[PDB]
Amino acid sequence: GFLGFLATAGSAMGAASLTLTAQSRTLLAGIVQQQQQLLDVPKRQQELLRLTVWGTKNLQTRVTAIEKYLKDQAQLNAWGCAFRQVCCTTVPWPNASLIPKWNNETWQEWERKVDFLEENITALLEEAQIQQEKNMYELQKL
Amino acid sequence: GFLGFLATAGSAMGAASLTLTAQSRTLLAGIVQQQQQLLDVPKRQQELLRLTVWGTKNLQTRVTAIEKYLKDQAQLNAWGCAFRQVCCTTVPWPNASLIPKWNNETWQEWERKVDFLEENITALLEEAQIQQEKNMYELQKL
Amino acid sequence: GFLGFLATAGSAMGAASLTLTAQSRTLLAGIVQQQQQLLDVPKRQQELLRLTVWGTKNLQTRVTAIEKYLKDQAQLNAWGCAFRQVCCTTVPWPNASLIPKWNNETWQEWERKVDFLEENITALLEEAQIQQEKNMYELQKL
Amino acid sequence: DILLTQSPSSLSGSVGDRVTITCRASQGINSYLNWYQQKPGKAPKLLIYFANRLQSGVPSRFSGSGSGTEFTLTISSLQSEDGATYYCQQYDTFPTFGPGTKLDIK
Amino acid sequence: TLYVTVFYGVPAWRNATIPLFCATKNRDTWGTTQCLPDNGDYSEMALNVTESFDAWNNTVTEQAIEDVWQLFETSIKPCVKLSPLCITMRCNKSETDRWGLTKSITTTASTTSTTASAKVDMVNETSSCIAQDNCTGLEQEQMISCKFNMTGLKRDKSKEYNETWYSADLVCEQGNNTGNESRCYMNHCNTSVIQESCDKHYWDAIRFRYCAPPGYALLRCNDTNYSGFMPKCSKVVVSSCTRMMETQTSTWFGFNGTRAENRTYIYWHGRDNRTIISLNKYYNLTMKCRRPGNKTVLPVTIMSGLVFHSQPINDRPKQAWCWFGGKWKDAIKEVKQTIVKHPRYTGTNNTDKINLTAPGGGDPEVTFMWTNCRGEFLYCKMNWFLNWVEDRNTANQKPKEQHKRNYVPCHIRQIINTWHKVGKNVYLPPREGDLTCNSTVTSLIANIDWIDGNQTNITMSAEVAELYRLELGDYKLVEITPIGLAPTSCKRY
Amino acid sequence: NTSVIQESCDKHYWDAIRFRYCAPPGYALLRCNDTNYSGFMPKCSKVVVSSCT
Amino acid sequence: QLQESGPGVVRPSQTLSLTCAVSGDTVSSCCFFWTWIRQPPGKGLEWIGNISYDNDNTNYNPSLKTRISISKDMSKNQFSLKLNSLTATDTAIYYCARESPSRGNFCYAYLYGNCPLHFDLWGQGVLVTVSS
Ligand SMILES: *[C@@H]1O[C@H](CO)[C@@H](O[C@@H]2O[C@H](CO)[C@@H](O[C@@H]3O[C@H](CO[C@H]4O[C@H](CO[C@H]5O[C@H](CO)[C@@H](O)[C@H](O)[C@@H]5O)[C@@H](O)[C@H](O[C@H]5O[C@H](CO)[C@@H](O)[C@H](O)[C@@H]5O[C@H]5O[C@H](CO)[C@@H](O)[C@H](O)[C@@H]5O)[C@@H]4O)[C@@H](O)[C@H](O[C@H]4O[C@H](CO)[C@@H](O)[C@H](O)[C@@H]4O)[C@@H]3O)[C@H](O)[C@H]2NC(C)=O)[C@H](O)[C@H]1NC(C)=O
Ligand SMILES: *[C@@H]1O[C@H](CO)[C@@H](O[C@@H]2O[C@H](CO)[C@@H](O[C@@H]3O[C@H](CO[C@H]4O[C@H](CO[C@H]5O[C@H](CO)[C@@H](O)[C@H](O)[C@@H]5O)[C@@H](O)[C@H](O[C@H]5O[C@H](CO)[C@@H](O)[C@H](O)[C@@H]5O[C@H]5O[C@H](CO)[C@@H](O)[C@H](O)[C@@H]5O)[C@@H]4O)[C@@H](O)[C@H](O[C@H]4O[C@H](CO)[C@@H](O)[C@H](O)[C@@H]4O)[C@@H]3O)[C@H](O)[C@H]2NC(C)=O)[C@H](O)[C@H]1NC(C)=O
Ligand SMILES: *[C@@H]1O[C@H](CO)[C@@H](O[C@@H]2O[C@H](CO)[C@@H](O[C@@H]3O[C@H](CO[C@H]4O[C@H](CO)[C@@H](O)[C@H](O)[C@@H]4O)[C@@H](O)[C@H](O[C@H]4O[C@H](CO)[C@@H](O)[C@H](O)[C@@H]4O[C@H]4O[C@H](CO)[C@@H](O)[C@H](O)[C@@H]4O)[C@@H]3O)[C@H](O)[C@H]2NC(C)=O)[C@H](O)[C@H]1NC(C)=O
Ligand SMILES: *[C@@H]1O[C@H](CO)[C@@H](O[C@@H]2O[C@H](CO)[C@@H](O[C@@H]3O[C@H](CO[C@H]4O[C@H](CO)[C@@H](O)[C@H](O)[C@@H]4O)[C@@H](O)[C@H](O[C@H]4O[C@H](CO)[C@@H](O)[C@H](O)[C@@H]4O)[C@@H]3O)[C@H](O)[C@H]2NC(C)=O)[C@H](O)[C@H]1NC(C)=O
Ligand SMILES: *[C@@H]1O[C@H](CO[C@@H]2O[C@@H](C)[C@@H](O)[C@@H](O)[C@@H]2O)[C@@H](O[C@@H]2O[C@H](CO)[C@@H](O)[C@H](O)[C@H]2NC(C)=O)[C@H](O)[C@H]1NC(C)=O
Ligand SMILES: *[C@@H]1O[C@H](CO[C@@H]2O[C@@H](C)[C@@H](O)[C@@H](O)[C@@H]2O)[C@@H](O[C@@H]2O[C@H](CO)[C@@H](O)[C@H](O)[C@H]2NC(C)=O)[C@H](O)[C@H]1NC(C)=O
Ligand SMILES: *[C@@H]1O[C@H](CO)[C@@H](O[C@@H]2O[C@H](CO)[C@@H](O)[C@H](O)[C@H]2NC(C)=O)[C@H](O)[C@H]1NC(C)=O
Ligand SMILES: *[C@@H]1O[C@H](CO)[C@@H](O[C@@H]2O[C@H](CO)[C@@H](O)[C@H](O)[C@H]2NC(C)=O)[C@H](O)[C@H]1NC(C)=O
Ligand SMILES: *[C@@H]1O[C@H](CO)[C@@H](O)[C@H](O)[C@H]1NC(C)=O
Ligand SMILES: *[C@@H]1O[C@H](CO)[C@@H](O)[C@H](O)[C@H]1NC(C)=O
Ligand SMILES: *[C@@H]1O[C@H](CO)[C@@H](O)[C@H](O)[C@H]1NC(C)=O
Ligand SMILES: *[C@@H]1O[C@H](CO)[C@@H](O)[C@H](O)[C@H]1NC(C)=O
Ligand SMILES: *[C@@H]1O[C@H](CO)[C@@H](O)[C@H](O)[C@H]1NC(C)=O
Ligand SMILES: *[C@@H]1O[C@H](CO)[C@@H](O)[C@H](O)[C@H]1NC(C)=O
Ligand SMILES: *[C@@H]1O[C@H](CO)[C@@H](O)[C@H](O)[C@H]1NC(C)=O
Ligand SMILES: *[C@@H]1O[C@H](CO)[C@@H](O)[C@H](O)[C@H]1NC(C)=O
Ligand SMILES: *[C@@H]1O[C@H](CO)[C@@H](O)[C@H](O)[C@H]1NC(C)=O
Ligand SMILES: *[C@@H]1O[C@H](CO)[C@@H](O)[C@H](O)[C@H]1NC(C)=O
Ligand SMILES: *[C@@H]1O[C@H](CO)[C@@H](O)[C@H](O)[C@H]1NC(C)=O
Ligand SMILES: *[C@@H]1O[C@H](CO)[C@@H](O)[C@H](O)[C@H]1NC(C)=O
Ligand SMILES: *[C@@H]1O[C@H](CO)[C@@H](O)[C@H](O)[C@H]1NC(C)=O
Repeated sequence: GFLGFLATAGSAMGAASLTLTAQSRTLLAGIVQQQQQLLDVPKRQQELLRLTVWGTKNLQTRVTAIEKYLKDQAQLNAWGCAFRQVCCTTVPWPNASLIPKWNNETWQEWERKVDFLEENITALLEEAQIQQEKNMYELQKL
Repeated sequence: GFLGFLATAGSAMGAASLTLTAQSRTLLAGIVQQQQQLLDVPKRQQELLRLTVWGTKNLQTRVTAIEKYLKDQAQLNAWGCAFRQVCCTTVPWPNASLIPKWNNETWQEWERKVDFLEENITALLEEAQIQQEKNMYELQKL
Repeated sequence: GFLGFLATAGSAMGAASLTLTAQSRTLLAGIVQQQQQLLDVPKRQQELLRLTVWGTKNLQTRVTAIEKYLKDQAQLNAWGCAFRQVCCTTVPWPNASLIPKWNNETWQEWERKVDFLEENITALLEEAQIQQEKNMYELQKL
Repeated sequence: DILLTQSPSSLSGSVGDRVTITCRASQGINSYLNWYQQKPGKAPKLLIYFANRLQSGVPSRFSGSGSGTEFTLTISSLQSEDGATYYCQQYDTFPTFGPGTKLDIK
Repeated sequence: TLYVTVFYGVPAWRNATIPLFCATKNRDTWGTTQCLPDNGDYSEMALNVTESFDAWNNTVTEQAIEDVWQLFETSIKPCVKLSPLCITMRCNKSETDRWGLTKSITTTASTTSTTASAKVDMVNETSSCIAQDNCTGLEQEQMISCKFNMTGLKRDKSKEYNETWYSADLVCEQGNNTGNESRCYMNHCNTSVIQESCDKHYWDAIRFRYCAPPGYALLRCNDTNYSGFMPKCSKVVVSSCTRMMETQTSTWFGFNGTRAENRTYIYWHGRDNRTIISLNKYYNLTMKCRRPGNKTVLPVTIMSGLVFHSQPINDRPKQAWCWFGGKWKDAIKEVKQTIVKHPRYTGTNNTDKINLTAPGGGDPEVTFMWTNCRGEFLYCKMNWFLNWVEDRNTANQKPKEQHKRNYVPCHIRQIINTWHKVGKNVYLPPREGDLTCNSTVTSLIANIDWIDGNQTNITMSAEVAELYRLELGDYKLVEITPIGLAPTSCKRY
Repeated sequence: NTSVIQESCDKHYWDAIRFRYCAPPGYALLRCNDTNYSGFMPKCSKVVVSSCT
Repeated sequence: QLQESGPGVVRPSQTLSLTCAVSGDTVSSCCFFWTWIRQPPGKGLEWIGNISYDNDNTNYNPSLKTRISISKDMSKNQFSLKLNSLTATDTAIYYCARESPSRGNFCYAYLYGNCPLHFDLWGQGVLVTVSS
C-alpha cells in the first residue's frame, strides 16, 4: 500500500517520526483492491464464491483487515487518546531499569524490551481513563 | 471477557457507575480468541472452513461481534456524543409521568419503562445533532 | 433507509444542506434488517447458510455495508476532520479554472468536474494532516 | 555496538587453585564469544572459542561456557605459567573486545 | 515524573502467521476464480534493520506448497472416475511378453555381441538425428494394444473399444496362457479409484505471486551470503508482494525457476544436509524433450455421462526422449566448487572426489527423473547423461549404461501418483498430435552427504516440494504493530 | 444419450415466484418515471429515488 | 606463519603502512579473513579491520571508517594496512590474525553474527610510534 511505517525503521526512537494516518491508508488500499475482485469473480464464477477453499482463505484475510483495524481503534478508545500521538496518559512507568535510549535505540529494539510490561500496562492505561471518565460523569450529572 | 457492566447491576441508577471502555474490552477479548482459532483450524482442516455449518454459525457470531460494535458507534456518532458519558443533549424528556427514582431504581428496571419512548427519542436526538451541525456548517462556510 | 442525501439533489451547492449522521443511519437500518434475517434463516435451513450462492452474495452485500462505512471513516480520519463538516483543511485548491458556481451548480454536477483533481487532492489532504500531527508530536514530547 | 566488560579486573590465587573470570555484555551475544590469553611481550592466543570449545593445543585445565549476557572462563588448577591478561571477544557484530583482566600468581 | 504514555504510528513489527492473497496474470480459469490481478509493482525499499530469515520454516513457502497442492485437488475433484474401467482388458500377448508384464519361456533368446562397445554420442540443434527422432541407442515407446467392452449413456447397449496403454500403466495376470489375449488391469486400480485429471491441468504454466493483507508486509533477505538459514541478515528489504513464482513440479532438476541469477547459490536446511543448488544462468542450461509420433485421441462417454479420453494409437513410435543443451560440464564443475567453499561443508576440498549420483534403491519414484511436458509425465533414465556430464570412466556399468551421451531415453506414464503426500492416483489424458517442450534448467535438487574427507555424493532428490523454498524462501511475513510505550514526562493537566 | 435428464422434483413452476430487489446501505435505486421512456433514454427528466424495486 | 612489518617511527599527519607476509600458506586460501587489531601501550585489544576476506570485500571498525584501508596481494602472499591522518593516539602494537571460521553445522555465512569466528593464528606484532 505504501509501508511508510517500516520505511523509517533504523532511525532511532527519537525523531523516528510517527504517522497516525498510516493504518487508515493500509486499510483503504486493501479494501479497494479486494472489492474490485469481489465484483470480478462472479463474471465467471458466482456460485462457488465461498464453498471452496480459496473463498474461505480470502474471507479470513478480508476479515483480518477489518478486525485488525478495529482492534487498534478499540484499544485506543479504551485508553481514550486515539488521536493524541503521545497521548500523555497518567499511568507511571513500571521501573527505572527500563528506560530507552531515545537517541540510540530504534522502536523495533525497544518494544521487544517491554513485551512483559505491556500485559500489565494496557490494563493500567484503561483504568486511568476509566477514572477520568467517572469524574466527568459526576460533573455532568451534578 | 470481564462483564463489568452486569457486575454493578442492582446498585440503583444513581452511583451505578458507567464505563465507556467496556464495549471495546468485550470486542477485543473476542477478536483475539477468535483469530487464534481461525489460524488454528487450517492446521488440520483448511478446505472446509465455511462449507459446512460450523463455519457459517461461527461466521454469524464473528459478524455479530463486529456489527454490534459498529451499531453502537454509529448510533453514538449520529447523536454525536460518543465520548461524552451523559452527553448532555438538547432533546426534552417526553413527559413528567416517567421520571426515574435515581436513588431507588436500577438501570435494568428503568430502561424497561422507557422502551416505548426510545423509538421516538432516538430520532429526536439525531435531529437535534443535525441542526447543531447545520449551524456550524454555515459558520464555517461564512 | 431514509435517503435524505439524494432528497436534496437539485438544490444547488450553496444551501444544499449537508448531513453528517446520514451514513450512520443508512448503516444502522441495514444492520438491523440483515441481522433479523441471519437469525431467521436457521429456523428452516441452518446448514446451508454460506455453501450455496445466495449466502455468498448476501455475504458480499453485508461485507460491503461494513467496508463502505469504514472506508469513509478511515479516509476522514486520515484527513483528521471526521466531524468538522467543511473541515477547513490547509491544502490550496489546484487552479482558478475550476471554481464552482455555489449559487447555480448542484453537488452532483460539480463533483463530476473535479474527479481528476481528487486523485491528487486526497494525498495532499493527508499530507497536510500528517505535518500538523508531526508538529504536535514534537510539542507533546518537548 | 555491544559493550563487553570484565570482572574482577585484578585477581589472583595460588598455584593449584581454581581461578575464574566473568565477562558480561550490555546486549546479548547469542554464543559468539571467544577467550584469549596474553603474556607480556607476546601476541594473544586463542584459548576458547564459540563459548564452549577449547582451542586445539590448549591444555585441558582450561574450560568455559556461556550465553546471552554472561560468560565464564575457568582454570581448574592455576599454573605458575598462567600469569596473563585474559580477554573476551564478542563477535556477534564488528568485534570490540572487553578490557581484559589480570590473573597473577601466588 | 515518567509516564507510560502511548505512541501511535510506531515503525515496528513482529512475526505473522496468516494466509496471503494470490495475484496473477493468467486468468483464463483458475486465476479469475481465486486470484487478484497482478498490479505489476515489483519495487522494494531497503531498511537499516537486522532480521532472522529461514526458508524451510516459513509461512510464505509453506503456503506455496499447500496452495499449489490444494488448487490441484479442487481442479480434479469433479472429473470422471475410472472405476468402470477396472475390468479385464484383452491385450496383445506378444507386446505384453516383449515389455515383460507377462512371462514366456518360448522365446529362448541368446545373444552374442561385442562387449567393448561403449560409445560417445553428442547431439545439438543442427542435427538430423534429432529431427528424425533416431539418436544412437533409442528404442520403441513400449505400448500394449488392448481391447475392452464399455457402456455409455444408453445403458443396455455397449461397444468394444481400442486402447493402447503404455506398459508402465498395466498389471497383467500371469500364468498358463498358451495362446494369445493376456488379461490386464490398470496399474493402480483395486487398492483405489483412479480419477481423470480432465481440466487441462499441467497443460500450461501456472505462475502467481503472494501479497500481504493490510497491516502486514514482507521482508526479504537481499544478501549474497544467504544460504537458506541466516539468523542475522543485514540487508533487509521491505515490500508488499513476492516475486512471481513458477509452480513447476519435477525431480532431480528444477526447471524454469524465477531465481535465475549469474551466480550459484546453495540453500541448506539449518537442521539437515538437504539442499537446493541453483545453477548459474551464465551457461544457458536447457532441456529439450520430445514425444515422437502423432497421437490420436478418442473421447469415450461412460455411464454417468462424463467423458474419458482414450488413446487408440494403433502404431509403434520411438521412445520419448530428452536432449540436454548448454554448457553442462562447466555448470556442474561450478556446483562442485560452490559446495567446497560453502560455510556448512566440512568434507573434501578435492573436486574429483565430489560426484553426482542417483539415489539408490529400485524404486522408480527416486531413480528416474520425472518431468512435465504440457500434460504428459515423462520418467527418464539418466545414466548416459550423468556419465557424460561428469566425463566418468564408465568401464563396468553393464554394456547399455556404459555410454556417454547428452541425451537420455525416457518413457510416458499416464497413471500418476501425485507429488504431495497423498497417495492419490490420477489419469493424465493424452495430448493429441506431437509434443515438444523446451525448458530452462535452473536448479539441481540434491542432498549433500559425506562421512569423511574423500567422497561427498551429491545425491539427486525427489522431494519436489522443496523447489518452492528456492522460489520464495528469502521472505519473512511480518505484522506491523504501530503502538509503542515509553517513559516520558508530559502528563496531561 | 447426449446427456442425463434430471427430474425437477422440488415443485418448481407449480406456484408463482415473486420478489423485489433492495439496495444495500449506502446505495439507492433511481427510476425513470417518464411516459416517453422507451428502454434507452440518455436524459430522463423525471427521476425518482427509492430503496427497493 | 604471520610476520608483520613496517616503520617503527612515523610522523603526525602522515600515512602509516604495515605489510604482513604469509608463510606456508597464501592469501587466496578459502574461507579466511586477513585482519588487523591494535594494542596501544597500556590498553586492551582494538579490532581495526578485515579483508580472502576469496573476495574484495572488507569490514572496518566504524571509528576508522575514513582512515583505514586494507588490501591483499596474491603475487606476494602479503596483505597490508594503510592508515591515514596519524596522531599520537595511534601509537600501538599492530597485529595480524586469520579469524578462521569454524566451518560446519553452526556456520551459515561468513559474516559476523552468522558463523563461529576466532583468531586462532596470530602474528608477532609491530610497535609503531607516532612522534615528531
Ligand atoms: C520469527 O521467525 C524466525 C525464523 O524462523 C524465528 O527464528 C528462529 O527461532 C528458533 C526458536 O524459536 C531458533 O531455534 C532454537 O535455537 C536454540 C539455540 O540453538 C543453538 O544452541 C543449541 C544448544 O545450546 C545450549 O547451550 C547454550 C550455552 O552453552 C545455550 O545458550 C542454549 O540456549 C542451549 O541451552 C545447539 O544445539 C543448536 O544447534 C543445533 O540446532 C540448530 C537449529 O537451528 C541447527 O542449525 C544446528 O546444526 C544444530 O542441529 C542439531 O539439532 C537438530 C534438532 O533441532 C538436528 O536436526 C540436527 O541434525 C543436529 O543434531 C544451536 O547452536 C535451540 O536450543 C532450540 O531448540 C530447543 O527448542 C525447540 C523449540 O523451540 C525444540 O523443538 C528443540 O528440541 C530444543 O528443545 C531451537 O533450535 C532458530 O535458530 C531461529 N532461526 C533463525 C534463522 O534465527 C524467530 O524466533 C521468530 N520470532 C517470533 C517472535 O516468533
Ligand atoms: C452509468 O450507466 C449509463 C447507462 O448505461 C451509462 O450511459 C451510457 O454510456 C455509454 C458509454 O459509457 C454510451 O455509449 C457510447 O456512445 C458513444 C457515442 O455514440 C454516438 O455517436 C457515435 C459516433 O459519433 C462519433 O463522432 C462524434 C462527432 O461527429 C463524436 O462526438 C463521437 O464521440 C464519435 O467519435 C454513433 O455511432 C452512435 O450511434 C450508434 O450507437 C448507439 C449506441 O448508444 C446506438 O444507439 C445507435 O443506434 C448507433 O448504433 C450503431 O452501432 C451499434 C454498435 O454499438 C450497432 O449495434 C447498431 O446496429 C448501429 O450500427 C451515437 O450517435 C459511442 O461512440 C460509444 O461507442 C464506442 O465505445 C464503446 C465502449 O464504450 C465500444 O464498445 C464501441 O465499439 C465504440 O468504440 C458508445 O456506444 C451510452 O450511449 C450511454 N447510455 C445512455 C442511456 O445514455 C453511463 O456512461 C454510466 N456512467 C458511469 C460513470 O459508469
Ligand atoms: C518451461 O517454460 C517454457 C517456456 O515458457 C514452456 O514451454 C511453453 O509452454 C507453453 C504452455 O504449454 C506453450 O504455449 C502453447 O503452445 C501451443 C502450441 O503452439 C505451437 O504449435 C501451434 C500448432 O497449431 C502453432 O500454431 C503455434 O504458433 C506454435 O508454434 C498453443 O496451441 C497454446 O495456445 C492454446 O491456448 C490458447 C489460450 O489463449 C488458445 O487461444 C490457443 O488457440 C490454443 O488452444 C489449444 O489448446 C487449448 C488447451 O486449453 C485447447 O482447448 C484448444 O482447443 C487448442 O488445442 C499455447 O500458446 C509454448 O509453446 C511452449 N514453448 C516452448 C519453447 O516449449 C515449458 O512448458 C515449461 N516447462 C515446464 C516443465 O514447466
Ligand atoms: C557470470 O558467471 C560467469 C561464470 O561463473 C563469470 O565468468 C567467470 O569470471 C571469473 C572472474 O573473472 C573467471 O575467473 C578468472 O579466470 C582466469 C582465467 O583462468 C583460466 O586458466 C586457469 C588455469 O591457469 C583455469 O583454472 C581457469 O578455469 C581458466 O580456464 C584467471 O586467470 C583469473 O585469475 C585471477 O584470480 C586468481 C585467484 O583465484 C589470482 O591468483 C590471479 O592472479 C587472478 O587475479 C580468474 O580465476 C572465470 O574463469 C569465468 N568463468 C567462465 C566460464 O568464463 C562471469 O564473470 C559472471 N558475470 C558477471 C557480470 O559477473
Ligand atoms: C553441432 O555440432 C557440429 C559438429 O561438431 C562435432 O559433433 C558434435 C555433436 C560434438 O561432438 C562436437 O564436439 C564435434 O566437434 C558443429 O560443426 C563444427 O563446428 C566447428 C567450429 O566450432 C568446425 O571447426 C567444424 O568443422 C564443424 N564440423 C562440421 C562437420 O562441419 C556445429 O557448429 C554444432 N552446432 C552448433 C549450433 O553449435
Ligand atoms: C492389486 O493388485 C496387485 C497385483 O495384482 C496381482 O499380481 C499381478 C502380477 C497379477 O498376477 C494380478 O492378476 C494379481 O491380482 C496386488 O499385489 C500382490 O499382492 C499379493 C498378496 O495378495 C503379493 O503376494 C504379490 O507379491 C503382490 N504383487 C505385486 C506385483 O505387487 C495387490 O495386493 C492388489 N490389491 C488389492 C487390494 O487387491
Ligand atoms: C522446441 O525446439 C525445437 C528445436 O529443437 C523446435 O522444432 C523446430 O521447429 C521449426 C519451426 O517449425 C522447424 O523448422 C524445425 O525443423 C524443428 N526442429 C526439429 C528438430 O524438429 C520446436 O518448435 C520448439 N518448441 C515447441 C513448443 O515445439
Ligand atoms: C550433515 O552431515 C555431516 C556429515 O555426516 C554431519 O557432520 C558430523 O557431525 C557430528 C556431530 O553431530 C561430528 O561428530 C562428525 O565428526 C561430523 N562428520 C564429519 C564428516 O565431519 C553434520 O552434523 C550434518 N548436519 C546436520 C545439520 O545434521
Ligand atoms: C541506511 O544506510 C545508508 C547507506 O546504505 C545510509 O546512508 C543511511 O544514513 C542509513 N540510515 C539509517 C537510519 O541508519
Ligand atoms: C524491572 O526491570 C527488569 C529489568 O531489569 C524487568 O525484567 C522487570 O519486569 C521490571 N519490573 C517491573 C514491575 O516493571
Ligand atoms: C548513546 O551511546 C553513547 C556512547 O557511545 C552514550 O554516551 C550516550 O549517552 C547514548 N545515548 C543515549 C540516549 O543514552
Ligand atoms: C448484594 O447482596 C449482598 C448480600 O449477599 C449485600 O452485602 C450487598 O450489599 C448487595 N448489593 C446490592 C447492590 O444490593
Ligand atoms: C406519558 O406517560 C405514560 C405513563 O403514564 C406513557 O405510557 C406515555 O407513553 C407517555 N407519553 C409520552 C409522549 O412520552
Ligand atoms: C425511595 O423510597 C422512599 C420510600 O421508602 C421515598 O421516600 C424516596 O423519595 C424514594 N427515592 C426516590 C429517588 O424517589
Ligand atoms: C422541483 O420541482 C418542483 C415542481 O415539480 C418545484 O416546485 C421545486 O421548487 C423544484 N426544486 C428544485 C430544487 O429545483
Ligand atoms: C486546470 O484547469 C483545467 C480546466 O480548464 C483542468 O482540466 C486541469 O486538470 C487543472 N489543473 C490542475 C493542476 O488542477
Ligand atoms: C448564475 O448565472 C447568472 C446568469 O444567468 C450569473 O449572473 C450568476 O453570476 C451565476 N451565479 C454564480 C454563483 O456564478
Ligand atoms: C519453526 O519455528 C518456530 C518458531 O517460530 C518453532 O516453534 C517451530 O517448532 C519450528 N518448526 C520446526 C521445523 O521445528
Ligand atoms: C481396432 O483397430 C483395427 C484396425 O487396426 C480395426 O480393424 C478394429 O475394428 C478396431 N477395433 C475396435 C474395437 O475398435
Ligand atoms: C498350470 O497347469 C498345471 C497343471 O498342468 C497346474 O499345476 C498349475 O498350478 C497351473 N498354473 C497356473 C498359473 O494356473
Ligand atoms: C490367436 O487368436 C485367434 C482369434 O483371433 C485364435 O483363433 C488363435 O487360436 C489364437 N492363437 C493361439 C496360439 O491360440
